[PDB]
Amino acid sequence: VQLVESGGGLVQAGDSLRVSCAGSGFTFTSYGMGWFRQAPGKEREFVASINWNSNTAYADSVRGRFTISRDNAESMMYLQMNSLKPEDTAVYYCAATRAYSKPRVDSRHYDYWGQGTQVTV
Amino acid sequence: KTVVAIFVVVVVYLVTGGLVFRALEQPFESSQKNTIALEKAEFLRDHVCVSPQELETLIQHALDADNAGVSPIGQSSQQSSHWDLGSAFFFAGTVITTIGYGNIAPSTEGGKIFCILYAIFGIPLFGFLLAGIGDQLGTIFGKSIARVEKVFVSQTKIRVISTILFILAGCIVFVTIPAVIFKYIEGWTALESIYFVVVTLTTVGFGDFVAGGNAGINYREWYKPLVWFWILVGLAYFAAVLSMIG
Amino acid sequence: MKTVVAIFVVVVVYLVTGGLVFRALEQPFESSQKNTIALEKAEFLRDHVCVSPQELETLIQHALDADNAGVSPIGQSSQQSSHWDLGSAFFFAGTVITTIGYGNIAPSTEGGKIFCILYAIFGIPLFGFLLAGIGDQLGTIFGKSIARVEKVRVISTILFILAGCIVFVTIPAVIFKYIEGWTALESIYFVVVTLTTVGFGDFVAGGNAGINYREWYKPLVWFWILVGLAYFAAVLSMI
Ligand SMILES: [K+]
Ligand SMILES: [K+]
Ligand SMILES: [K+]
Ligand SMILES: [K+]
Repeated sequence: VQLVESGGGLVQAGDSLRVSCAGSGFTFTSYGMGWFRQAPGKEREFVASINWNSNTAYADSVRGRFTISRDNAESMMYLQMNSLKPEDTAVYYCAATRAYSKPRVDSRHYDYWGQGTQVTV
Repeated sequence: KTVVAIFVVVVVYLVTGGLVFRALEQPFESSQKNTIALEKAEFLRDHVCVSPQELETLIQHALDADNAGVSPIGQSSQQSSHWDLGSAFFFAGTVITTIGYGNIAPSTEGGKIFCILYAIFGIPLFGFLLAGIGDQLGTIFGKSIARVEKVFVSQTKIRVISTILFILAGCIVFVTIPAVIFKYIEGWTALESIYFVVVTLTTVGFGDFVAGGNAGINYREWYKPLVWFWILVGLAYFAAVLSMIG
Repeated sequence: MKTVVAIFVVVVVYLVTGGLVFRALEQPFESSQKNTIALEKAEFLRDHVCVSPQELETLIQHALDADNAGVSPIGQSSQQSSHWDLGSAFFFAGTVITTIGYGNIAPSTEGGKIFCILYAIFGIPLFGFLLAGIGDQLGTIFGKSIARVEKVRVISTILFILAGCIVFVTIPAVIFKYIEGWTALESIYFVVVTLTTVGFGDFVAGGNAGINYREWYKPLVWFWILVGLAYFAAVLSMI
């Protein structure tokens, strides 16, 4: 029922920062969750996604720099953002899908959503 | 000059179909080709202890197991069997119904010899059950629509509405409701669930989405044979409609 | 209502019996393959300390994601997207209307899945009209041949089925055995799996990406499927 993000900070260009998303009120292992972002003046964009286990999928703009992961034993999801560019400063929202088979990339498939966390580069 | 005309229509339908499928899948294939090449380069960059040849050997070894029927994802020891009583019943059902998913196919020479004789004698055996159900159900439907026709714009028109009603009920009981069940159990999207039911009930069976084992999670032994019973009653319901029409 | 139920019991018994035979034939191979891949993954992590066990699974899943889409993760290809070109998409369209569905190359996009549902719903009955039309014109030729024999019936019927097993089953299997490089069993297995519209996809005609195929080969195979599917339909109707 509820998604909570934590880790929004201010960072220099070309630096690394990791943000977290914790699920509560639902079976964490049965939901495939992912990350999204929205820079001022721009529409919502896809960032990263993961299935119930270890299958990840990224946007062409963040592959090789961003790393989505999950620790089902701790009911959490982490997004390690490396070499952050000034084009990555956006409100990062974490969302979840009842369809866990593959890492979903379309925002239409994600059912539950987070409040967002401001990462500024 | 009638079968040849149909042949031309079919060839045109394949050329037209080929043009549409090309435009729908060419950009995704190009993007996936670029993506996998980048993922392999980034894996070697992140893991300095792995040589580029050692990476290819691991990939080919995973594909060798995947093609044989064993998924290389997760703990294979903890995973269930694809040839136990429940899964081999669904494999047998997959052969006689001509669906042929091709996900868990025979690899042994003995398994290939028995599969030829199992399809040659099993496909007509299933056809006798499928026709028998359809003819018994067509009699029930014929009696129900004759009772409706006795009460009643056009005698032909009243039979078309009944035909539409049978298709609509079948599309809810055997198409809509099962797709909702697969969407939650397998974890597929709403589009993938309908796509699966259509591919299955039309005996196409691509194998890209399979009712059981489409994850490294432990599926119940009674779930997979129950899906074949849905296939049996679904294939048989539409056979009674076509027998009533003919 | 005690005749269709008897057939149902025979069919269920046939599936349980079939399941017992297939289990005994494939259980030792599956067990050996499960042990093999588990050992290869454990040895990869032992040889490569810098790789975590989760990072290994993600790489495998990523390679399988590309492999299932049609792109082989071994080495590197090029803009040669010969899996969705005019020639390969024509055979995929045939794969759908004939209900064979090899599934070696299938739609991944949402649009491709929406068009595939409407293509099968309107294409499978369209192909059925051609398949019945060929079979009825073919059945008339059969009737005229068997009436000529009767003028001079079960033996004649058996002879007409044995002729189909040579022209459409034996001869094509010999051609595939040399061209593709399959064993004698694999060739018969392919022809049986194809003509019975099962189409597993484990053996595909013109699917070996490493063979320089001649232009007259792939469309000739689809002509064989078309003329073979009508002759095989008469065998299954007789049985
Ligand atoms: K079929
Ligand atoms: K099939
Ligand atoms: K198939
Ligand atoms: K298949």
